[PDB]
Amino acid sequence: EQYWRFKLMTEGGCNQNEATRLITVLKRKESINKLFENDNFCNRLSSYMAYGFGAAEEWIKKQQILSNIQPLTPNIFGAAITFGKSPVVKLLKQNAREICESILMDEPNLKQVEYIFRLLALQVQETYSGEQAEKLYECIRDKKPIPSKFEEILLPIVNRIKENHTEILNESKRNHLGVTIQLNDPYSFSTKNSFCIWFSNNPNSAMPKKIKDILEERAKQNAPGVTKLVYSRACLTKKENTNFVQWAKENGITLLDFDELKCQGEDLELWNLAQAELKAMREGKGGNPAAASDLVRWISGVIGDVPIAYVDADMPMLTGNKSIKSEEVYAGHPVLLNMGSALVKDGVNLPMENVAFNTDIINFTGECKDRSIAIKRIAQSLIGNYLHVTERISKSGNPELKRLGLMPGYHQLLKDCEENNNKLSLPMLRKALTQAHSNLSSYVRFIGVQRFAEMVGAPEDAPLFQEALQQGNTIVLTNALVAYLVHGMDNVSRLNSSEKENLIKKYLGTQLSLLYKPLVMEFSGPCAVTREILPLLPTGEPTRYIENLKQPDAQILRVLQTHACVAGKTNFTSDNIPNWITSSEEVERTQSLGLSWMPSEQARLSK
Ligand SMILES: O=c1ccn([C@@H]2O[C@H](COP(=O)(O)OP(=O)(O)O[C@H]3O[C@H](CO)[C@@H](O)[C@H](O)[C@H]3O)[C@@H](O)[C@H]2O)c(=O)[nH]1
Repeated sequence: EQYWRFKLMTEGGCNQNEATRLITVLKRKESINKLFENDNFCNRLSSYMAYGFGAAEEWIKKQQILSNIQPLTPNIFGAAITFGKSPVVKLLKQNAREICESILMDEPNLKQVEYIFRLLALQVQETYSGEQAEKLYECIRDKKPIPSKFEEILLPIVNRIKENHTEILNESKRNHLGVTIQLNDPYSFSTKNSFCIWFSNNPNSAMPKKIKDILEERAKQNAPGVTKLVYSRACLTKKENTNFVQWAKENGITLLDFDELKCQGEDLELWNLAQAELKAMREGKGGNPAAASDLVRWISGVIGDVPIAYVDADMPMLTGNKSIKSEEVYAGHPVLLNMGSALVKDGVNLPMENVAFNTDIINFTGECKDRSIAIKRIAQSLIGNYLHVTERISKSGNPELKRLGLMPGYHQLLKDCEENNNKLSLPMLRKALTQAHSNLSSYVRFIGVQRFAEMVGAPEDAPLFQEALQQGNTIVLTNALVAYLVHGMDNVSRLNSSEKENLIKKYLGTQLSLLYKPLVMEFSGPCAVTREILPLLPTGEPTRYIENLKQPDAQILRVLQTHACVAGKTNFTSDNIPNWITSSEEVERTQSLGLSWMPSEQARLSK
């Protein structure tokens, strides 16, 4: 969402408050971003904007479907893109072309020129301030010649843009998890050693047969390499543990009962947190076995000392002719996460590159000081999130956690804890939310009636729902919600109790899932790991995919792609995140999909 406001303020006639303002109302119809990839909403939105914000917000209201817009019938940047016959527009453009030729491997293409041109324009608009900048904006919009010494203010700017795309990132820009990403790939890895984790929520069945069949194949295919499986004795019955222990012995699987591990330092903090989840899972008090696996992943005694890849228990592999024959590979970092990128079109510019991180495959090198640094860096992040639950939720950039902070049920929960001198733990939060969503009244009481009003499509009935809530008029809540579900309340007068009740159970389950997911993933999972990696990213200008850079290792995304991820370093094949530089439409794998640790699928994993 970073890039939205820029466009609005640079092409859509917004300013600060209406630029934000728009988005706060532009999303009430997620995914603003289709609109922005064409500039046709922004052209129209600027025409309306010219007659005030109300004129624009009224047009988005009465509009049938957005992105369905077709033309009708001191903004130095933006003025620079409107009408480049102006002498200075022409001079930056030529420089862009020169820049491209000294930075690329082939004949620069339109979008590649547009990218470097807008880079010049925004830089020149940042180098100018005051009246002379007002002058320049007037000069470009009255198309007269380049002022004296404009080509000397422009040289340091051009040399910076050029240097940024030709000089290899220095080691300060390649610090990943406290370890420099080195371009000579000194760290060695195994394509055969692997471990996975499985904590069963069913004491009579240690692991599903389908997953068991997968590890049998993994252990068979990975020749004499280790195929380790981490589990918990305390989650099984004696009978089932003995069954499990023999199945692994019979299939060349190295079992590791993490309950017997004696740990020090962060290892012990992760171990205790993990046992706490499992104990809460066992006691039906909000624990999650995937959260357990997220933390156990990073325990040094669990990983082991020889190079080894973590993989999700159900991960498949390219065994066959087109696998990797060599047992050893190399990369530039001790801990390799799974990575990829999605390309977002940006009209006449180059598409933005959005990197994705995942922990479904983590390739570890052998024991060494560096791998220990990067591991400790992750374990500390995850342990911190568990120690400061409310603080992380409060600061979270996740949409569902922001809304959780505004919920009155959440505030009540906190009040209980602080008044009861208890700290809000993750399992407690998860448990509370689950109970809250077990019925519509508790649900509506937890989220504000305001919240319930906007979601159900009638913000003005918020006071009404409050009264129906206060006096047990739970009929209006049912119909208000069902009415928003099945379009209109004429149709809800054709449902009886049974069919209406089943509709509200589905809805409530879906709402609970939206919060649950991030209450595992943002604390111990891949989103929590992602948050620890983001500082390594620029934060200034977006990352565009440059295709023929003479020195590709000047862009941080190309350094990760080549030197610090598992791509091309394992036989395991994951589709949980896109491959590198995957097209936006190609990421439509998402259309053809509840995971095994979400409350529904975990409900059934035992029952
Ligand atoms: O009953 C269970 C269910 C899950 N798991 C663990 O959770 C992992 C992921 O299960 P999966 O069903 O594949 O869910 P995903 O959504 O694919 O999981 C993502 O989200 C999880 C929680 O953040 C992470 O731990 C995973 O690595 C990440 O791939 C498994 O491999 C196990 O290690 C258990 O241990 N017991």
